[PDB]
Amino acid sequence: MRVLGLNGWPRDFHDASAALLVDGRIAAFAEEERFTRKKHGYNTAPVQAAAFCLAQAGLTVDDLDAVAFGWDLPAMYRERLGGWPHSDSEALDILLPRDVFPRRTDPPLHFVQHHLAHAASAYYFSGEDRGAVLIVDGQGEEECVTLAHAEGGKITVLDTVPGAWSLGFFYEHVSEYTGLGGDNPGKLMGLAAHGTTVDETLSAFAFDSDGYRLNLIDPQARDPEDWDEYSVTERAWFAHLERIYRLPPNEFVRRYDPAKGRVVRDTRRDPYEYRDLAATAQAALERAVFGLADSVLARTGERTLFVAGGVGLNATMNGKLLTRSTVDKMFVPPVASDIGVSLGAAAAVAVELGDRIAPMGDTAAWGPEFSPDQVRAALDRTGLAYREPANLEREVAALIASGKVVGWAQGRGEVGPRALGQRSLLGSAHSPTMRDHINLRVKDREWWRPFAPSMLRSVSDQVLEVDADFPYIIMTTKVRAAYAERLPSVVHEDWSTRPQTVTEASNPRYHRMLTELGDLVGDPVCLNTSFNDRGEPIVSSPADALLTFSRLPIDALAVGPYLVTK
Ligand SMILES: Nc1ncnc2c1ncn2[C@@H]1O[C@H](COP(=O)(O)OP(=O)(O)O)[C@@H](O)[C@H]1O
Ligand SMILES: [Fe+2]
Ligand SMILES: [K+]
Repeated sequence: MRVLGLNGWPRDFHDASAALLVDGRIAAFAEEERFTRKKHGYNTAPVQAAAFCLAQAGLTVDDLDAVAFGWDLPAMYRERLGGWPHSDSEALDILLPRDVFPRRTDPPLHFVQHHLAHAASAYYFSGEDRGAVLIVDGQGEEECVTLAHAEGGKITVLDTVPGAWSLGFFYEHVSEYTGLGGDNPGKLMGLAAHGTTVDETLSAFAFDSDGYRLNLIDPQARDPEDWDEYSVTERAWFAHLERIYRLPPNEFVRRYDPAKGRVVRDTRRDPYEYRDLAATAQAALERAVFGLADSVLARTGERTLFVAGGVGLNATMNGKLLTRSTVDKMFVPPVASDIGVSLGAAAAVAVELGDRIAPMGDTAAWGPEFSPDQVRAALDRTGLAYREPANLEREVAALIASGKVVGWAQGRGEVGPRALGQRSLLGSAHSPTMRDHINLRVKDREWWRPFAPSMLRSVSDQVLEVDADFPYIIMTTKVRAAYAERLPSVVHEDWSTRPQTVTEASNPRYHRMLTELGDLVGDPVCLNTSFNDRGEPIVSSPADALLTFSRLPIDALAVGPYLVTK
């Protein structure tokens, strides 16, 4: 079967994406924001992402066996907005506008339950027969947590928790409160490391062996003027935090900066001041999730754990789950946030149709790639001089080894929040100054933010103390003694890191580059941070990369077979 999964709706949505499964395999997969250049893919069908998928696969909607959506959208409309007004054709006309997607007839349209869709994106691509499923996000249609069982093709829901007790929402509001912003929980995760946990209950959570209990909010509490309990949980949390925490909300500040020539946003306080509140929001989250994980594992008698939902992006929480006593094996897909429920809905549908879903295979390079001719066009358009180095990987490794920062734009763009060697900014893992250089001089961002290393899987074994695939930078782990002090820019004081392991299969060109680096600095390890400027998505097109390369003091840009310097 050919199944096009979708996420993103014009009204009140985020992280639109489109994913194409063809006979179990991922033909194409991309996030709308990469094409629009507007962060987060807000309020829209994944028009361009879907456009790209069909084009990649060489298909029209008429070649499609099914279009799947990653929410029970008609059900949300019935429940929260009093009426699902559309016909499956009027639905498809909004999701796949007729002027971009011409069709002889509507394909079958499936709505897949939101958490099932998350669960699908973890299970069917993990490469494991069975396990415990733990879905933890902001909020699907009603629930905010799902504990389910994955066995022989089937996912079976055991229990759920209602939206008012969301831990995604909880985390977000703390994120907002700190001045970090609700749309930057990752930054909060990052800040935590610098904090000191005081009272992990925050005077709200009561923890137990199965999870948590939230006496601050009525669990059946619900918003009349909406279709999720965000605004509800917001008032409750914000009111609570100001009672118990020594600082009031950080407020955002809108002023005209005569140096920028714009009205820019800023925060009244330095968000670093809330590091204690951050350290504590993190600890609360870990403690709640440790309980849920334990619960769903013991009920399924499983020992492989599947995690998905926005909270599954907490690489710090993931790492601690991993080392947990109750966990032997664990899979969290790179697309654990909503961007994944396209892929998830498609999989759930493909499986119903008798398809067999193939494992991701330690890669997420499912977006757009570009011909050397196409790249050449983008360069020739700019009039910059460039080279076609005989051995791009060797020269690229030499630049990195010497402490220069290199823009790396190669192959199919990677899907998800984290760059994985398709669209990366690369630098020395070995440099004691690289971190402050990239954070402060290169990206103009907070000094306290961390960086993640890319290493050959073939030496993962000796660098990290867990001989396991870490393909997505979505799980923290500890480096071994021998490497703790060698990799100053990618290993915390803690000795923890968020690694990407690389295989020759997943990325021949990059694997080849790290290898060359090895011969230069001894370890085939490097710094690997997202390729973009403060307020943009990771770059997608060669034009996208030139543009960004233009306003960053990077040293060189390896885009396609071409090297460009400064
Ligand atoms: N690093 C992180 N740590 C903890 N929570 C996170 C992190 N990244 C994202 N989240 C949570 O993901 C939630 C949203 O999950 P997602 O499934 O993408 O959307 P929705 O809940 O709308 O379906 C947010 O409320 C946010 O708190
Ligand atoms: Fe979700
Ligand atoms: K273990």
